[PDB]
Amino acid sequence: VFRRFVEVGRVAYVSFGPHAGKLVAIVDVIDQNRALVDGPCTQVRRQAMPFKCMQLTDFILKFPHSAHQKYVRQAWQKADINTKWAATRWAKKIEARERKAKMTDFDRFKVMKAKKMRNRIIKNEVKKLQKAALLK
Amino acid sequence: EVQVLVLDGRGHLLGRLAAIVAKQVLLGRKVVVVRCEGINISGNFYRNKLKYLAFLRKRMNTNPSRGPYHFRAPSRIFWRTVRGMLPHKTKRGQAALDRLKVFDGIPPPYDKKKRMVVPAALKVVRLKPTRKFAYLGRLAHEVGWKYQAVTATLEEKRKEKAKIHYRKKKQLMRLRKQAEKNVEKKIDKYTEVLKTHGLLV
Amino acid sequence: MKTILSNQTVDIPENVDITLKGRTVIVKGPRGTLRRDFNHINVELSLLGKKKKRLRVDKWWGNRKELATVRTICSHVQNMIKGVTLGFRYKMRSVYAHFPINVVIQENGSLVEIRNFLGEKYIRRVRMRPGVACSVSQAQKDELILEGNDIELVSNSAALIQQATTVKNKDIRKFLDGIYVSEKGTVQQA
Amino acid sequence: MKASGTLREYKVVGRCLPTPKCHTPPLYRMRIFAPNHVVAKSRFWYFVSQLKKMKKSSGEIVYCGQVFEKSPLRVKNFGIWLRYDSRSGTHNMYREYRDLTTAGAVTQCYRDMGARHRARAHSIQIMKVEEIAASKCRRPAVKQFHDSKIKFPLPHRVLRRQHKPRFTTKRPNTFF
RNA sequence: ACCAUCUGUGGGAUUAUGACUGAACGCCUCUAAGUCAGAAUCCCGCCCAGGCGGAACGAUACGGCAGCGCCGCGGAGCCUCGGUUGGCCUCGGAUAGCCGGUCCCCCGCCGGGGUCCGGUGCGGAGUGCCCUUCGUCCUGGGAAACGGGGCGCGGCCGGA
RNA sequence: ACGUCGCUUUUUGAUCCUUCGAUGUCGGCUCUUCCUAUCAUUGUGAAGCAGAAUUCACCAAGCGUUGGAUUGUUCACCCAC
RNA sequence: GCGCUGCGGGAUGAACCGAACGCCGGGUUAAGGCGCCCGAUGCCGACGCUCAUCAGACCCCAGAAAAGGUGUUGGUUGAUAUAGACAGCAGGACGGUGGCCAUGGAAGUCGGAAUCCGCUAAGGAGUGUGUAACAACUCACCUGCCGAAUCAACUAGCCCU
RNA sequence: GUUACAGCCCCCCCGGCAGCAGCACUCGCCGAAUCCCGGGGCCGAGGGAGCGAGACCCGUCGCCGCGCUCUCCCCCCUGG
Ligand SMILES: COc1ccc(C[C@H]2NC[C@H](O)[C@H]2OC(C)=O)cc1
Ligand SMILES: [K+]
Ligand SMILES: [Mg+2]
Ligand SMILES: [Mg+2]
Ligand SMILES: [Mg+2]
Ligand SMILES: [Mg+2]
Ligand SMILES: [Mg+2]
Ligand SMILES: [Mg+2]
Ligand SMILES: [Mg+2]
Ligand SMILES: [Mg+2]
Ligand SMILES: [Mg+2]
Ligand SMILES: [Mg+2]
Ligand SMILES: [Mg+2]
Ligand SMILES: [Mg+2]
Ligand SMILES: [Mg+2]
Ligand SMILES: [Mg+2]
Ligand SMILES: [Mg+2]
Ligand SMILES: [Mg+2]
Ligand SMILES: [Mg+2]
Ligand SMILES: [Mg+2]
Ligand SMILES: [Mg+2]
Ligand SMILES: [Mg+2]
Ligand SMILES: [Mg+2]
Ligand SMILES: [Mg+2]
Ligand SMILES: [Mg+2]
Ligand SMILES: [Mg+2]
Ligand SMILES: [Mg+2]
Ligand SMILES: [Mg+2]
Ligand SMILES: [Mg+2]
Ligand SMILES: [Mg+2]
Ligand SMILES: [Mg+2]
Ligand SMILES: [Mg+2]
Ligand SMILES: [Mg+2]
Ligand SMILES: [Mg+2]
Ligand SMILES: [Mg+2]
Repeated sequence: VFRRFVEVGRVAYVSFGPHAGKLVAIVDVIDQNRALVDGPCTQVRRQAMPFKCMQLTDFILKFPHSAHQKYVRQAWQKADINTKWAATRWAKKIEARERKAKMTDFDRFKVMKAKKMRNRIIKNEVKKLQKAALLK
Repeated sequence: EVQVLVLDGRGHLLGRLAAIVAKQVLLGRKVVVVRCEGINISGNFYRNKLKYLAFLRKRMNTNPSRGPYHFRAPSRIFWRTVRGMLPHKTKRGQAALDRLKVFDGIPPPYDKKKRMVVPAALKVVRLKPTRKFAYLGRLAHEVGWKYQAVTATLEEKRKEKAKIHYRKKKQLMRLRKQAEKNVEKKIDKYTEVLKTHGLLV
Repeated sequence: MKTILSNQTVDIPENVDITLKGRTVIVKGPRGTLRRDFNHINVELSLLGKKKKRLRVDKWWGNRKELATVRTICSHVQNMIKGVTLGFRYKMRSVYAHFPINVVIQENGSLVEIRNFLGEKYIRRVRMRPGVACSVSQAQKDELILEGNDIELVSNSAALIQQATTVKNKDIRKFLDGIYVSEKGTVQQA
Repeated sequence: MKASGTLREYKVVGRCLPTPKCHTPPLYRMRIFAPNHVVAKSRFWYFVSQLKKMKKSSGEIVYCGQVFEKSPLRVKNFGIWLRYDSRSGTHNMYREYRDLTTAGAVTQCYRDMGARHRARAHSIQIMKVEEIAASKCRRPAVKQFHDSKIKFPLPHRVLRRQHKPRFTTKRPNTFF
């Protein structure tokens, strides 16, 4: 039933802590609680990091365990995780949250005017589909 | 936040939920707890049944009519748990206690309202999967609660009505997704504004 | 400690179909269908292979106790595979010193009436578990044949009969009277 | 001693004060795991007073410097030899830990002794700490991580942000 | 007045214990997960009382021009208690999993099941959604014209 | 058995903290409730348990535990059920 | 130190822990705490240990021992093992000799001492059942099938009796 | 089995070059080797400080740190 496994090369998204919001690659497993992570292209140096702050992604890199950061960086750039991650809905949901928290007072006014109008265009078309289905 | 906080009791731990509820009613915040029969208690059933039977043994010897009142209904058991967590011998505590309503099953008008959960008291969150737990409904039924079968019959009726309401919502939502695709050209520019500020993905 | 991984795999005969609905195991065979629910055990069940099927039970990070259920589930599944292919046949023998134990089967193997146990005028009405058929052996006297697909139902039905014929207030080392399970086997022989 | 926070490996060098009998007393080097250097020096005098007839009054801390990990980025299996006082008698144990550092493994040992044996820090004497090869590891709890291709999921992830929000209409998911 | 006479009761979960299936521990094992039988005990029923606890139903003040009820969100003014400063109109629930959408079979324009397709750090998202307040005038495009607003009217259906 | 670890406050001691501008003393009688370290009765396990009887142990205090001679008696002892 | 002394904590309390006191504001602490009563963890606290059908839960302090557990978790000392262990399923378990004394009986198996040798894969001066003594079964020991770890004793944490 | 179609470790080279308790949040003690700026809270006790003269509406006073003029040029901007 499981689909995402902790393994050498698995790319994880850091949820909280000093490196919150960054991707890392699992280089080695220390024990049941900690793993040796290394984000060379994401500005996270090699260090121990608990599994409690890691969210597994659907990305696996191919490098042997405890390899030097050079080989982790080569595999990271070879698969080009940075652009692939940005194309995912996971990252898009993240950036949407940043934009929403970044809305100025003027932006909130502009979004509301758009909501007063778009939801209203959708409402009429819903009512039309109500009536069309009723006759049919 | 809401004026009246309606909490589904199912899947929640009795003491954890009582602590959260007791604080809220002390801070104003009228609270309504429903499905008190669905409340869980940590530890195997027989241990918890022993605990409540030991509660039944506590009666004033000279006059049990004045002694502790053992309430059998899951609602009243939870209500008594909350009262233990309040200064109920002061006007402040009594006023706080009046702000709490407890119900077995979901009576009208709360059956047609959105019910909120408390993840800090949810059994799936607070208990390891290998620990035994007890259902307040079964525990109450075995200490003298008479209406386990009636509540179960009325809850099944309510669940039948709520599915018809949900099928209607899924039909309405399928139509609203259809509506957006039809008028996408007329709402394109408004969609971009929402996408620009993260209101849509 | 907590072991990282512990798995046991059970084979599946070509004539048996197993489907999984989460931790619910549905086993279908020539003799019928058996369903078991394993929601009380936190394990991962997977089906492997296409030409020949294979069920695997996975347990990650379990303690000594959680580790023990891995073989328990596998044994239960193998019993279900046995039930739908060959079935279960629990043979009971009636032992009596003086008073013969008279067993009459009613409601097509669903009710077993036991008479003259120890000379008592009390008739024992023992109701078989659903899906379990009791019959009186024709080859050999004083023998009952319990047949069913679920080892647990067939064996519990035999247990109900065995504890029905219980000697009380007497030295049970003597007074070895009752109906006892003598043989555990299968309706079909492989 | 109180095993406060994470421990630090201190190299403490000491000697007796020069006397007319001995103008050049020998120097003694000890590895001390203490929260700070003040505790490290105090533990040094406790140990050399038991091994030699050397006290703080007649002795001298020649050097006390922290020993940094020489491979903090490499996971290592550490074997620790220790003796501690239980409620009835004294026992020598050998324990294995995996850690990025020698001092973090020693700190794990103090937590483990506190957990599995209710052993306070003051009752524990660490004798020998050294990195051991994987083939020389004895404890199955450590040996199971010696897999070139180790794979495991994270099942039943429990919600930790249980009060943000405190009330919600969504029941939390544990399968991620 | 046992100094006459009549009447005194049914369930449930279970204890001890005995077991089933079954690992731990290739065997074994009543136990670890799961399951069964089980008693003057326990809990309830029967029975006694009936909450600063409810329910349903009846009748509701006349020769005085009186008392009252209901409507007309009828007209004001009075005394008195104050809190609050948008709404959410709802699947069931799972958690070693879940959610949504379709092409076929059977329950009878339903619903269920089997495929298939998507989503899943939940975006068909409560970290959410809805609504929105300065008013008006002139005036042009959009959107709408299947339109809004009226204890305006009457009727019907659903909800115990 | 030799040893040895405990529990109870149903005996007696030890102590003298409370009460000497006063807490009515023994026993019975009457009456209620409670404890279990269970005599009986319900369910059971064990025996040097064939049956009957008996003994040991478990769940268990729901229910019951009487009529008299002598004695102020508590306590004893006997008669009888 | 109390008495002669309030105050914070220990629910409560003459003596404990902190601290001793004019009437106040702000700041900070001690001992002690921060689920709710009840100020403060509403930290995405760290690492384990523990399931109790009498769990446990904070100086004084307000309940328990010897003894035991194949519960579980560590740790110590040994032993066997890919020349095949452990478990399970099967065969052998021999001759001197019925070793000596003693005993009515004592032939491995009532008792006390000796406890050795051709014969192999092994077989003992026998781990038990058994006989008046025998016999017989059986055990260690060893072999066939099997194919990775396993066995024994002890120790101390929580829990249980 | 020992680099191959991956890598790991150790020893030799002033091993080099950035950088340096990193601004890649891996792991410290510090400031005569330390300065600047900002925000919240609570407060405003006192009341003849005058060596100056004959103090006259009036103690803008003491200590401390500064700036301009009684020297003269030059530059920039809108006499300052
Ligand atoms: C030897 O038996 C007795 C001795 C003395 C007392 C009386 C005392 N008991 C408690 C009081 O101090 C006093 O009561 C009164 C009212 O004086 C009773 C029995
Ligand atoms: K007196
Ligand atoms: Mg009662
Ligand atoms: Mg009652
Ligand atoms: Mg008998
Ligand atoms: Mg029998
Ligand atoms: Mg260890
Ligand atoms: Mg909230
Ligand atoms: Mg009468
Ligand atoms: Mg029953
Ligand atoms: Mg069995
Ligand atoms: Mg049992
Ligand atoms: Mg039962
Ligand atoms: Mg107002
Ligand atoms: Mg004795
Ligand atoms: Mg006295
Ligand atoms: Mg008096
Ligand atoms: Mg008096
Ligand atoms: Mg009196
Ligand atoms: Mg008398
Ligand atoms: Mg007892
Ligand atoms: Mg009684
Ligand atoms: Mg007399
Ligand atoms: Mg005095
Ligand atoms: Mg004094
Ligand atoms: Mg004092
Ligand atoms: Mg105090
Ligand atoms: Mg106290
Ligand atoms: Mg203050
Ligand atoms: Mg403190
Ligand atoms: Mg407190
Ligand atoms: Mg608080
Ligand atoms: Mg132990
Ligand atoms: Mg105990
Ligand atoms: Mg002033």
